[PDB]
Amino acid sequence: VSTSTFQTRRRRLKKVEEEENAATLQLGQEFQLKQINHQGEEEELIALNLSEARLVIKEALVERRRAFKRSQKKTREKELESIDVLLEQTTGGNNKDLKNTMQYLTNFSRFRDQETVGAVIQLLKSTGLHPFEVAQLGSLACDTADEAKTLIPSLNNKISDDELERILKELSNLETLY
Amino acid sequence: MFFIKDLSLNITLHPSFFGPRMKQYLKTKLLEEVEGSCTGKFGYILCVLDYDNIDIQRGRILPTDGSAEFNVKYRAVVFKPFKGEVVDGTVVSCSQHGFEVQVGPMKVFVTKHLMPQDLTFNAGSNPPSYQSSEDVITIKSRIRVKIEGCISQVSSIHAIGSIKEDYLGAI
Amino acid sequence: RLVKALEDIMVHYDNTTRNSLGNVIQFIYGEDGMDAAHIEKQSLDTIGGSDAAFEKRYRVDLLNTDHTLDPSLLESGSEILGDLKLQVLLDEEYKQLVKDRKFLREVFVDGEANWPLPVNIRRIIQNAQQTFHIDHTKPSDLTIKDIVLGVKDLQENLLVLRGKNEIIQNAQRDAVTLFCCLLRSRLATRRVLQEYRLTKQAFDWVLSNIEAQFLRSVVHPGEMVGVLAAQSIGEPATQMTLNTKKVTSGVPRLKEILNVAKNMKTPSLTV
Amino acid sequence: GQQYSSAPLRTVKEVQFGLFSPEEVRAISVAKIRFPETMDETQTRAKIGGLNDPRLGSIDRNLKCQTCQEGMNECPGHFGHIDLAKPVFHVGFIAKIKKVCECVCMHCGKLLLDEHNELMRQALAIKDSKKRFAAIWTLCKTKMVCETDVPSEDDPTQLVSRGGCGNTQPTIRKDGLKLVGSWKKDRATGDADEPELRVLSTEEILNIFKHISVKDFTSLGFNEVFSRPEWMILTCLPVPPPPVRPSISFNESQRGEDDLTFKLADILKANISLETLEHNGAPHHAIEEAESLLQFHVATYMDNDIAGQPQALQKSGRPVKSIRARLKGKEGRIRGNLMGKRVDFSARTVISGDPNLELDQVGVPKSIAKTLTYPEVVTPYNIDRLTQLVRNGPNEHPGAKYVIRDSGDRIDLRYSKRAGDIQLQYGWKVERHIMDNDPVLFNRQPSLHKMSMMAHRVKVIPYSTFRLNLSVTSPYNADFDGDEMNLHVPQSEETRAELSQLCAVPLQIVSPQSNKPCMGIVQDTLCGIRKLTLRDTFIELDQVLNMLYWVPDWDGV
Amino acid sequence: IFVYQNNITPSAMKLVPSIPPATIETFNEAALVVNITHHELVPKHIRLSSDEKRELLKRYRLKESQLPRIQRADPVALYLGLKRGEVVKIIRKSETSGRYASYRICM
Amino acid sequence: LRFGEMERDCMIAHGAASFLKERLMEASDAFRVHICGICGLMTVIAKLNHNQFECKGCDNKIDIYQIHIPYAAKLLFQELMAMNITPRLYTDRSRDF
Amino acid sequence: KAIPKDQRATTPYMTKYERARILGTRALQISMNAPVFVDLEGETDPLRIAMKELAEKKIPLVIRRYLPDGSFEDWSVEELIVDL
Amino acid sequence: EAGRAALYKEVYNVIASDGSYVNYRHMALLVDVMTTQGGLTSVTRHGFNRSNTGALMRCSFEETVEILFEAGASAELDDCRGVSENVILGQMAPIGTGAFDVMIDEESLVKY
DNA sequence: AAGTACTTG
RNA sequence: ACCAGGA
DNA sequence: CAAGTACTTTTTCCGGT
Ligand SMILES: Nc1ncnc2c1ncn2[C@@H]1O[C@H](COP(=O)(O)CP(=O)(O)OP(=O)(O)O)[C@@H](O)[C@H]1O
Ligand SMILES: [Mg+2]
Ligand SMILES: [Zn+2]
Ligand SMILES: [Zn+2]
Ligand SMILES: [Zn+2]
Repeated sequence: VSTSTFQTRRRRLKKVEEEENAATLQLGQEFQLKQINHQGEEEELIALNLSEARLVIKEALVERRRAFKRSQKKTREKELESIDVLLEQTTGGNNKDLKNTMQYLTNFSRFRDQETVGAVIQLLKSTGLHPFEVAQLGSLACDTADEAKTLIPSLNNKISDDELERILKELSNLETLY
Repeated sequence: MFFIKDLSLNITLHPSFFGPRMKQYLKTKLLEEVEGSCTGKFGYILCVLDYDNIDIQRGRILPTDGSAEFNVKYRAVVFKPFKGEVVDGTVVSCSQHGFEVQVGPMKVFVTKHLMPQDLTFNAGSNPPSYQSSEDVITIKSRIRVKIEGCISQVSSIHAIGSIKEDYLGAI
Repeated sequence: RLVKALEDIMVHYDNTTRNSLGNVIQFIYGEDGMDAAHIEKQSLDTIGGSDAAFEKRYRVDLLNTDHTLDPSLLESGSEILGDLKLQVLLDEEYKQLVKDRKFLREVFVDGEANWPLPVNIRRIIQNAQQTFHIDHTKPSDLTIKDIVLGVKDLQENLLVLRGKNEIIQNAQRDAVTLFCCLLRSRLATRRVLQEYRLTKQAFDWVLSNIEAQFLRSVVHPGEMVGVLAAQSIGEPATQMTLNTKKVTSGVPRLKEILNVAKNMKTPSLTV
Repeated sequence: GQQYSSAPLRTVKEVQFGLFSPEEVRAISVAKIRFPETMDETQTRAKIGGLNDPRLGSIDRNLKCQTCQEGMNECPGHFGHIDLAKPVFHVGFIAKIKKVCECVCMHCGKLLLDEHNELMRQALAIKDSKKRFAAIWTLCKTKMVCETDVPSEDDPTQLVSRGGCGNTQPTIRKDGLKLVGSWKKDRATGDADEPELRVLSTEEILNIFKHISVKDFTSLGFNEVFSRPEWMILTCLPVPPPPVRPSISFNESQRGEDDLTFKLADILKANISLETLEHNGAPHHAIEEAESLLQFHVATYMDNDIAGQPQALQKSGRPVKSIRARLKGKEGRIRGNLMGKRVDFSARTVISGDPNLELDQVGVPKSIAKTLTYPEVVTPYNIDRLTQLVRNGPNEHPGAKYVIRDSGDRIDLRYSKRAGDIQLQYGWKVERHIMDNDPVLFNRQPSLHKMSMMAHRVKVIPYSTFRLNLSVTSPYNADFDGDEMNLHVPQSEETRAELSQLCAVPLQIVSPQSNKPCMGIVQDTLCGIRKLTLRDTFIELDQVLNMLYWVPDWDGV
Repeated sequence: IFVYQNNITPSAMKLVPSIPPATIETFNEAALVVNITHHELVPKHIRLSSDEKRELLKRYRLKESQLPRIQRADPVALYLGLKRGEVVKIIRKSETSGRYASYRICM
Repeated sequence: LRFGEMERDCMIAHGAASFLKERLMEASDAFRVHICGICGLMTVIAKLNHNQFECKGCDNKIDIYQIHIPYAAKLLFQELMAMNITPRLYTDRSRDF
Repeated sequence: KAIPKDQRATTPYMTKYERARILGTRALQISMNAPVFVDLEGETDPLRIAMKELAEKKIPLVIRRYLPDGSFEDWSVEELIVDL
Repeated sequence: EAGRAALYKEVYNVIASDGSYVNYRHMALLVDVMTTQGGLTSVTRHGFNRSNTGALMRCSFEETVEILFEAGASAELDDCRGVSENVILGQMAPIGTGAFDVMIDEESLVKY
């Protein structure tokens, strides 16, 4: 038995077209902007930037330890060793996929703290750009608006080069050290 | 990318588990079945969110057998890569054919022919490398690859990527 | 054919009788919402006899020196004489008993009194009598209000349909109409006090029993009354064969009926 | 049993009927189905890559399936296909195929009447697909010309052009499997006298049908997804897998091919002739000869009991068994294999009444209890009871036949070397003998009653008969003149409850058929009751004490 | 209502639906001699308002299909001038309940 | 022993839904087919060993269920298909009412 | 659309079928080594354990009563009147 | 309405001719079934089996193949609400014991 | 065969 | 399969 | 508008050539 969604589409006999996924911001039928949360409400898609992502998983796994020890009642490389330890408690271990992902996130995260990631999220979530672009813009380190408009082609006409460059300059500022 | 997608999963508990550690065994069974898993549809279902508020709902008792079926509703952090997706990754392996790069849970492989011409395969090194007019890509190196296309397969998703285009390559 | 025709018919959780289309066959099962098992050929007394004899039975007039309940029937008897407020209740009682008589006489034109109905009231009274060791000499601890009002209340509790709205609440009244006609005839003030000679406790128990016995007597949603009817019509037709005016009679006439045979064998009028 | 599948298990919520589009047949198909030869790779016993397993199902029980790996009891057969050399009418649809032709223009595929006609727009209004098509056909049959211009929704002076095509429509009549029309004609105003008489080709009808508008056929009975009218004309024929047409395979080097397997080979043989005939120097009549031959076999495979006489009987004189006739009622799939079934845990013997049994019980012979079994799950409450039943074995009365491990495997207590060494674990099933007080469905046919099948309490007794209380005779309509009765044993706690709680004899006492009790005191008891309850009848102390002791609920008073 | 003695020509019968929203009814005098509604077997049929109907359907959670049907051509449907889709509440005497309320939708 | 129509009819009169199911299934027929979620037929080339599922002709290697039906129903369906009728079995419902 | 507990309109009593199905289900679970919510006062039969559990109204089951239009009323065994 | 009353009168007159008695409700149901559709729907293949119930259901009486053939041609969709369809599908029918569903409420389970 | 429903003259 | 039987 | 065809079914369960 596998995983179901919230996207209902009654596909009677009519199999295909399934039109290829791209950076024509044509993601899956599942990865549509107008996605629908279970409480009935239609909520916009959630794409995370590596770090906005890391902070979620960390938090979720930390809260899990809390609940696991509630039922059991009755510095980068130092951040990496500690994560492998939090995982050792809350995860299945057989889930090498998460450990692999956790190391990746820990290494490649651009913004260390929730305070920082907050400000990052504010800045980009005002551009009117599509969830994907916003996430890619948050996790890809670009200097020229061209670097960005080349790596994120979906942007190509959506924003002023100067305005995009203003954002890029303010991302470089928020960028935490190592 | 790296999305948060609301999802559900049907679990058929056996009558022996109809004790008060009900929600517990179900939430745990859900975590076993879903976390670390990978489908094509939603990609890598990496980590289940908000354990404390995982919705069990009522479970219908299946008729000629005793077992009950609950549609566990839940939210999770997923990873589906796409064609055109530009990803920052670390090199893993490196053959005369190209270099496979670890990007999160998945491996994106770069063909010798998807790389700029100047980059040549150097066999004579520990470990084997790719040498440019000024650049060097080997095992531990960090890269930026554009995903050219994906192959949804079993309990993974693998993909072919390029470092030919502008702003792509080593970092 | 009778089975294959009815099979899919059953009683859903709204007492409705529906086929696989949810199409309404009967609004309430068998027009009363009762299970055929919990029904007995009870007699509706009120129906017949002289208008004169009906007066002698159900009429209580505390305003007449002769037609009042004798103080040998109840303790109240003495202080009850000429109570204008109370005689209003007995006037409603008798006026409703007369309404009933006329109604029944429309429903059963020939005056057939014996009709199969739920709750054996006769038996409940009999049981109260041997249960409470009812002494047919000593006057009762019942008030007129104890009786008249008690029956009025008991009726409000004889629930067939439950919905909180006019349509259902009217359908409820309609479904219970004839049972109450019986209940009122059997539980009239004079009758309780003079005939049955019940104490307050005895009468209180007779009421709860009618109620409980009534509630059990209703059909259970899920009952496959399609196959039931099919077999209940069908089985007798099979023993009308298998065992040992001249109109087409028996098996071939039933054939004629179901088939909706246009060219029928013995067509006739009754002018 | 059958193996574990990771597929999510569901129930059928909806059955969506339709017609096989030729492209679907060719898609779903696991083989084509080129040879009329069954198998024997040139005598060499094994299946030919032509008919029955050119990837299909599986003949040899010791050979796993070619497409799915599974084999025999697991493998539902997989379909094949035969690309028919020329299209053919599907027997069942010749009816509709004609009425559809009668409704549409035999040249442009436009409906003979439309929204411009008042009686038509009225019939187009009908919501039911069957009644709508009915009302359409009766109106459109009589329109013998496809109208170019019809009088507009106002004046007859100024007429508006609807669809084109002037063409006269044929007076279609069926000549058994053939459709033949008679176009009115115009010649010097009158003529007919003597009109154009010609047979409508399957292919010509197919093409006209193909051109019928989505709006048009959806206005007719049809649906654009599951049943287009073009799908009533067979182009690609689906080949049912072995499970449907099993080779009743006697001995080793000896056949036993199913009726359908021959009937298909005929279709194959008939096709290869028609095919090679038109690829070769087509003698154009020898062509319409070999065509009609294939149209017949493809008709007589599905239905053989066709009106126009030819009964396509097997060379033995025995008619070929059509698929239609397999499904046709009382004995045959729907009525015989699905509406009723032959069942396991069923037992039947000669019945005889016992005054010493309780009403709700049923005397069951020891043999029948040692035969019939109940699967009881090893629980702590019964762990020790079950280990003794298992110890007793298949031959002692309170014994068991099998032990079923969680390890899916059945242990035969009758042969297993470990039949004593057996040590039950919780969660194992024990296939034990029927024991006293087990609920069982007991019945006597005909079965015109809710009452003719009642739940009884087992009572294992000696002697080969079913024993039953005399008062319980009436509901079943049994007597002891040589009547037999059936017993059915429930297999789970869920169904035991069903019996005990809903259909137990005491529950059935008062019948809803007639609002009266359907069981009473009969014969010896009834005749003897009158005799004893007399004013003349008096009992002396000696008898009187036994008379008392005999009532098991007696107060001792 | 147009009461005719013997017949109305298929000629004049074409004018019947010509003047809507107003409706016309053709009645053979010979049928009207006796009132059918007065007979032993004919119960009180009652025309429902769009509001009454909306209510009947809401209260029993029905689609118009699920409701028992009165024929448009029906003697009682004619006597009342039932229109397609109109519901009739039929009040009949019951040997079971005393009085049973049924409903029929027009056809 | 034949559990005939008449015998089914009493079980329905009783309302012994499970007991009827048992008779027709576990006590007699009962088979397990793999059906497709797109075209509701027994088309699935299920190699339940390798966990490979597939319904080529739908390219569906995912949306597949498994149902328990009397083996005679599996037959009926194949016989109806052989006769060109598609008896598509779906596990979801669209209609309502 | 699932009728809310305050608008429920079905029988407050437990239909003969409901009784039998709950008893059967519980007995099927008890037999499948499910946790028994009552004191087995020396009981070995799962139907008798089910009856016992039902008499003490300590059965964790909920009857979903489907209406003809599809909507349903959820009733707990604990709340249903057992006149049977 | 009169036709229904007459129909019962007439059906009842046959059952009571043998002498035997049948509770009203049964006959009332047969009579009401033949009635509802508008006129007199016969208890024959031209009557009830021609109504708009299930395809698999209707096919199970009289015109078996002919039914499944037209079901195919007009792309009929079986509700699967009929007893018949479930028996054919080997599923628990929505009859008595099948007229509802059973669920474990966790909250009440942890309560005990 | 018997009855009907459905075309065909 | 037809024939012969049983309640 | 009438006679004439093409249609369909006819209880349940349980040894031998
Ligand atoms: N052909 C048949 N079809 C169906 N049921 C039959 C049958 N023959 C007999 N029966 C069953 O058995 C009964 C007839 O028994 P028979 O052997 O003919 C002797 P009888 O003259 O009826 O005497 P008895 O019923 O007083 O004992 C029926 O009431 C019926 O249920
Ligand atoms: Mg006999
Ligand atoms: Zn296979
Ligand atoms: Zn044309
Ligand atoms: Zn498919």
